[PDB]
Amino acid sequence: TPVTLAKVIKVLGRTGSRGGVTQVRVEFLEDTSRTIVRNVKGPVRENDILVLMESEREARRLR
Amino acid sequence: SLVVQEQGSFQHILRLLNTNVDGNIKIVYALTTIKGVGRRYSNLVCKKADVDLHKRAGELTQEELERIVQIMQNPTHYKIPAWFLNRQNDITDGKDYHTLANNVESKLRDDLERLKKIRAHRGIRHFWGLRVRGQHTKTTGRRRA
Amino acid sequence: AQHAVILDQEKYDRILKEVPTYRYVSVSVLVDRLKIGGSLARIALRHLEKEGIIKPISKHSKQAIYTRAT
Amino acid sequence: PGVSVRDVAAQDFINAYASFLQRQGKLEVPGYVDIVKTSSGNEMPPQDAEGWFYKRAASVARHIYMRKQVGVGKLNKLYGGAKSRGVRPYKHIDASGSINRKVLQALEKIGIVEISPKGGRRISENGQRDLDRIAAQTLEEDE
Amino acid sequence: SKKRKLVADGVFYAELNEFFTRELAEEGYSGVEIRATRTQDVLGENGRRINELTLLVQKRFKYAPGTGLSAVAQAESMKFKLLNGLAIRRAAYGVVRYVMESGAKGCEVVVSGKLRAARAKAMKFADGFLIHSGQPVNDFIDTATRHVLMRQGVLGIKVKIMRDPAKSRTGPKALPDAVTIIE
Amino acid sequence: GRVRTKTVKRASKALIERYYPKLTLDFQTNKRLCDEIATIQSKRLRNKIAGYTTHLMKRIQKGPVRG
Amino acid sequence: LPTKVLKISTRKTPNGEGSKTWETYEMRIH
Amino acid sequence: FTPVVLATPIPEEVQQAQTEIKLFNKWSFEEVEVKDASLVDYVQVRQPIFVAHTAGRYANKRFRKAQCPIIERLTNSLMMNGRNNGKKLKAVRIIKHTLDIINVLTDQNPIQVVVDAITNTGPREDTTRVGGGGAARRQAVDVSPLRRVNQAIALLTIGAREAAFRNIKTIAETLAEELINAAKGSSTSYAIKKKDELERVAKSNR
Amino acid sequence: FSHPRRYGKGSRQCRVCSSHTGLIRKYGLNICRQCFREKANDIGFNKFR
Amino acid sequence: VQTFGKKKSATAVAHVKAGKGLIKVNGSPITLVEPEILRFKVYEPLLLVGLDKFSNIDIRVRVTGGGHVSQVYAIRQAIAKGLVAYHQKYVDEQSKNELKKAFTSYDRTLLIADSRRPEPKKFGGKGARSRFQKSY
RNA sequence: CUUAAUUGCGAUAACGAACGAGACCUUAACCUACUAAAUAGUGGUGCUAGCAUUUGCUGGUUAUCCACUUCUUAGAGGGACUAUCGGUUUCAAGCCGAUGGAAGUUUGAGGCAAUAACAGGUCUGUGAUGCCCUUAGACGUUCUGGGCCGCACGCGCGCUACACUGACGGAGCCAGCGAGUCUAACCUUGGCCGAGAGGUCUUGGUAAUCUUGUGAAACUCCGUCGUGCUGGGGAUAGAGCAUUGUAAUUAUUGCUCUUCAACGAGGAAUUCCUAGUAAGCGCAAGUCAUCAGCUUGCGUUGAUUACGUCCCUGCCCUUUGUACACA
Ligand SMILES: [Mg+2]
Ligand SMILES: [Mg+2]
Ligand SMILES: [Mg+2]
Ligand SMILES: [Mg+2]
Ligand SMILES: [Mg+2]
Ligand SMILES: [Mg+2]
Ligand SMILES: [Mg+2]
Ligand SMILES: [Mg+2]
Ligand SMILES: [Mg+2]
Ligand SMILES: [Mg+2]
Ligand SMILES: [Mg+2]
Ligand SMILES: [Mg+2]
Ligand SMILES: [Mg+2]
Ligand SMILES: [Zn+2]
Repeated sequence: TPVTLAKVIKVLGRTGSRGGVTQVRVEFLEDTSRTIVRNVKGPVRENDILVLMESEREARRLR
Repeated sequence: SLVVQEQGSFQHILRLLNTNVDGNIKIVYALTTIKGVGRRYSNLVCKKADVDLHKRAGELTQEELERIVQIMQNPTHYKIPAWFLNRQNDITDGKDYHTLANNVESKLRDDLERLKKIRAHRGIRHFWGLRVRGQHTKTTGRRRA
Repeated sequence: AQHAVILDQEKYDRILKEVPTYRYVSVSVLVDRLKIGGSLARIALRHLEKEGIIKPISKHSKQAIYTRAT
Repeated sequence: PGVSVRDVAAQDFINAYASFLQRQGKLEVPGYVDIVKTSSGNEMPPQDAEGWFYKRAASVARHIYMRKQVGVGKLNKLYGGAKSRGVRPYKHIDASGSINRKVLQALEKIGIVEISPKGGRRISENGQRDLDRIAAQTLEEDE
Repeated sequence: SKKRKLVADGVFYAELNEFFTRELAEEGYSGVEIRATRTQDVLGENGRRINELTLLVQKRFKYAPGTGLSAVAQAESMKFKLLNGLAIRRAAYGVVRYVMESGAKGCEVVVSGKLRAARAKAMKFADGFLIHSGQPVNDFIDTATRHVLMRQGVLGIKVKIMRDPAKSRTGPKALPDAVTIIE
Repeated sequence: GRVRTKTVKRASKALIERYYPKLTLDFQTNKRLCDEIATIQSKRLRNKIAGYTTHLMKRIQKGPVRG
Repeated sequence: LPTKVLKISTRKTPNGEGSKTWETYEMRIH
Repeated sequence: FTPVVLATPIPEEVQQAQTEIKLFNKWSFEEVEVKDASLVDYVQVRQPIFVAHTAGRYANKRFRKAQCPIIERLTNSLMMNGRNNGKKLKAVRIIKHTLDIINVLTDQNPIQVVVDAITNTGPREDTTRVGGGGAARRQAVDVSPLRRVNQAIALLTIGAREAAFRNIKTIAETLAEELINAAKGSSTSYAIKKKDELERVAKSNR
Repeated sequence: FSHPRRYGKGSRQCRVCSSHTGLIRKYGLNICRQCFREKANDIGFNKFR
Repeated sequence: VQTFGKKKSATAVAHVKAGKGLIKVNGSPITLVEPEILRFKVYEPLLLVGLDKFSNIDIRVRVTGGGHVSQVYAIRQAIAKGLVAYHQKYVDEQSKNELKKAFTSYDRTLLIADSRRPEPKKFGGKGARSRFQKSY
């Protein structure tokens, strides 16, 4: 069970047919030119903190 | 209590008048496992038969059950009031009785086969297998067997 | 009925040589380490409560909390 | 040291000082303790067999001391818990009233309480004695 | 008591009017207070109806020898007119012709039953400004409903009126919407 | 939601079509002004009839408005 | 004095059909 | 440690907990350290409660749900099963009951290892599913902050009573080595035996 | 031509109907509920909430 | 100088004045509490504040209504709304301002008369918002 | 765009309007304010009871004095306006935070309710009832007795649960909503007999006074039984004592002793639900001669989680097609 991080910036929108899954734009502290969107099952909003298990392979609009 | 020692003192499960009465459970609740005596009954009999019910019939002896096995084979004598027992006013000899043993249904089918013996509707229904006591046999007790 | 009647002096040594190395033992732990049942030993653990090498914590009801002397 | 029974709380005062009328010799029990249940809504008897009422009495003296008269009814309404009515719901059953009646005829049998004008049982001058007697001695034991 | 009493104030106050649009209707009844439409045939032949049943008010009700802006007056105002026989088309516009310029805001009259034996006529005749609804209707309306017993199929009226909130004659002075200032 | 009806607003515009001189620039100070110049039959209506005259004058300094 | 409302909760329909809708009338004394 | 009483009995073993080293009601409340970045600002600890029974207005709105102590929010994630929903005093008795059990093994101070036991607890990623209707295509999304507290503060009771049904051991007698297991990342717990399992769908779905 | 009918519902009859059905024996009015609400408001029984 | 303490149906008329010294709850003093678990709940109106010199207290509080829990809040608010009310027109102000500050940085329904009250039951339903199980 | 909304900003061959929603009305909260009382609640006095005893602990004083409006209750009114300042606006209409804070989902919960519908339900509510059927071996009314509850069975609202956050047992003892008796027997304190059921005896109460602090339950503190179907479970079943009632048999109902059946957390499905909510708990009132596992309400205890989307099921507004208008 490995290591790495990122964390929140600013909310945009919902997806999932049921409207549950939310993805939003967040950023990594070190080497701050780092940013791409990402879905998370739980609740987020402005300035929270992400938790994943891989480094960078993003998701998009869950049909 | 505490360390009670003893090597073979306790003839756990021990046949109290044709009843297998296992030992690890206390005596007031070991005779739950005896016919005709229930949770309350072995709280009276085993209390005025003067044996401290903090203990187990398993450990005890062949003795301190002996005077339980009489103070309720006829509780009518020493300090047992007149409704703690199944069959009051007997119904044929007036002499107040109690039904204990592999005999409870051998007396709970004594009258469950006497008004079942004289054309009384209150018996007919557990004869035909239905809930006699004016209960809605329509929605409930359907399978039951 | 399954195991533990009332007796066993057969390995009665574990009365005191029980409490350290896994700091915590209490009321039901009596039935844990392949020992007993719980009706002839529910009252057992104040033999060493009054003298020995153990340590007090609680006086609830439906509970117990104890580890050895430090 | 400035002591009132209304200065020590629940069973501190009653589950220990029952030792004292545990200790008043006169058996005074009409022959049915070990053989009753304290109320209609109960499936098995009290558990202190040759006792349970050497301790019940204090709860009577407990509520009577603190304010004015109580009576037969107002002490059937406490020990009547939720009844297993069978396969039907629970209820507030009513506690016993007969044991709660020589709760008093065997209560002045040591003399602690009195009776009331308004209909009831008011705490007695000797009652005020003993419960302020008993509560002033228990604290200089433990903290 | 007192609860079983102030009810009996009203529940005595009630059965009276069961006894009033039954016996004083043809004689022109409007409402206990005794409000009325016609008021002689209530007295009687100088005495025939005044006391024909005050003498029965006691020997039934436990006593002794000696002790158009309303709808309930307008829903029977001319309920006679039907069971006597006119057109149910223009007669109904007459009554809402009537009360409306009696300085009144709004009126509405419906007749329900078998005009011709079918799933039954229910036509409706309105005129004016009828606030409804909220609390300002309890203040500003009267509505009555009287079963009309003609020989083939019962019918039934539901008249409604409304008080001009301007010339209110009691309570609020206008609609709770009210807005006005000067230039 | 939080969005007042037209009788809150059509009145509020009829206030200040001839009454440009008057008013204050906020609520408490001003709300015994509104028991003042209409036959408002609700303590709670003129209560909120100032909650809409709030910003008619709070942005009197950021541009006169409709009608 | 404290006022006591007299409440009569009766179901809104003469027959036994519809949704099971009740309604409480009040009598308010003083 | 300000040793005073007034005209009523104050055993001063009480006027001691907070104008001293202000700790728990009985546990050192300051060496309180989080073991993960997954959950800071989202577990509350410090400021403390004396009793985990602040009956405040903390669920009135959206995300005030976690500005009350994790001590509190787990109070609530336990008292359920219908039989004991409501009935909050059967819960907070036991939390300050077995909070003692944690200062036993290797003492390590209970609440230090509590947020050490939200290390391995909730999920790193569960995998929500896509609309469809069929094979249940669930494309993996990583976890949000508040559901590795909230459903971590729930994935600690989702199946934690299945080891108290017709068996012997009491409720409070449990969590310390579920606590350390979640602090140790064990092989036997629930909250980590089932986050790893919430990610048997782990690195497959990207 | 008569036998004991002292108590019960055969005893009490509606004021407006003698309808033994739907009795409300509250506040000493003794009318049925079909029956009451028709004659409701005139007793000062109104609806507020 | 008197107040109320209200959580629910339980309102604790809170006597306070420079009186006698006792900590009463309808009955007996701080002696008789007996949650003995939440016993510590009324233990936050005078611990982040001055700890004592209250042999001149009027800490009589009668919680008639509510329940065991309903009335534990009712007396610590009874103290709150009555202890802070002592230094309002009787004694200095910049310790009321400067220890009701110590209340509100920890506030747990002290001078907040709790707005939260129950909801009426709606017919055709188990309780207020719940309904009967839908039959088709 | 936006709102709970044809609610509004805006756009505009529309303009200005009325109904509906909203406003309005009831209630649960707060006012240390004016107006307030042995029918409410608290200190206090001529004084009285008990522990310590230089004055406090806890009271008692139903025609013993003195006080108070903080509690209660509630007359007149005040107060919330999203007020103020941020986050995002577009020009706003506004939505997500924050402080104030008694009070931020329209403050919470309701009452009302437009234009029209539908062979919808009720003639088993109406002395509301058209017309028919019936009207002396009556379908009318009554008296006697039985039946609506009858069980190889399916189903719907439910109650008691499967037990160690449990059961038994002392015991601490917390409500609120509410009803109650004159040609009379309703609410029963409090006595006293009783094992309880209940008996009996007074007594207060037409009711902020008495029942009633409805001394409720879950609860809970202290103990107890260590996981079988065991007491969890109380079903079926036998014996005995009562209470209603001309009349309890097919147990009306209760209390006591023996009985001790599944059921070991429930398949396909399916419901209800967002805050003092769900859920648990018991309490009143309706029913009531009697009888709750029902109903309407009530407070005690009080979470989890979302403060979002059309994926399903439905509904509303546009566009479009029609050979439907009985739609
Ligand atoms: Mg209990
Ligand atoms: Mg049972
Ligand atoms: Mg409206
Ligand atoms: Mg009839
Ligand atoms: Mg279905
Ligand atoms: Mg079907
Ligand atoms: Mg129809
Ligand atoms: Mg039927
Ligand atoms: Mg079924
Ligand atoms: Mg009686
Ligand atoms: Mg049984
Ligand atoms: Mg029913
Ligand atoms: Mg859809
Ligand atoms: Zn009728």
